[PDB]
Amino acid sequence: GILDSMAEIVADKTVEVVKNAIETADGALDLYNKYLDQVIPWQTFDETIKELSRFKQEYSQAASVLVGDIKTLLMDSQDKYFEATQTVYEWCGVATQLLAAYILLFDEYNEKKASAQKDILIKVLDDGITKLNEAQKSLLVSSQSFNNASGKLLALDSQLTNDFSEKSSYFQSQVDKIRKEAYAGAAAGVVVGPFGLIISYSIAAGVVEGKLIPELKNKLKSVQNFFTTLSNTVKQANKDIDAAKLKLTTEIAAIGEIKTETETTRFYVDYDDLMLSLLKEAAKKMINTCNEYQKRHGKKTLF
Repeated sequence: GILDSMAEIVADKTVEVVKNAIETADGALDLYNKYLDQVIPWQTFDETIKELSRFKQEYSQAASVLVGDIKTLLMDSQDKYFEATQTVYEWCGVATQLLAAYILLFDEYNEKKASAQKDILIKVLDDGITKLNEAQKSLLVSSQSFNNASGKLLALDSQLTNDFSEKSSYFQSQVDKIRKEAYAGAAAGVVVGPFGLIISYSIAAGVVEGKLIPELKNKLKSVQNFFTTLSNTVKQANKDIDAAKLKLTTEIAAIGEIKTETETTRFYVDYDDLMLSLLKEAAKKMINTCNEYQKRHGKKTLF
């Protein structure tokens, strides 16, 4: 009959809205779970931060100051990324229990359980909008610190090019120290130079002319290359975090729009077996995303 046809269309509309609600929320979480946690090499930044003090006493005073400023700024970018992560973690801890209640409310269904499901899903979306907008502020400061680190790294590149050029007083003082050390290392046959360099007594003492400078230049180039590598990594990371932040603004707005349509949706509809599977499966998929995310970020128990 006519009434039945209308009921079926309303029920399919409800399934569509709900499935969209959940997938939209899950899609925003994946900008953290998949994009931000896996695309940017946070562990590489951590290992880098831990090693920036190596050979610190060997740099010129001016390069040393920039190295210290760069370390401090990368530490802040990491810090603010982990602050965004905790806020998202808080949303996940709540979303998982509410999505599990949602799935369970389908059992021995009735109008009260449908009304419970509707407000429970709306809370997941509302909490998501609130937490994701707070985390957006953290991502912006993470981004600003990567951008500031890029300016400092450009200034260090210019500083190191000066210091490491053959005519500078810094470079000349490095050679003079190796010459002095060559006499003390003659019996050993070995001379320990700058930035971990180890060279033979013959090279350090100039036994064959024109051979010490190139060896020293080679080692300094390796130091300069470490910072060019880091510079490339910071620039890419700044663009990727900005791209994630922009997609998050779009998805947070998409959560708000689907939340409004969910608010005017009847949940107490006749869900056939295929409709129940579609909704239950959507909710379970987001629960698995929340569990994978909280586990990566240290949660010890598994929901």
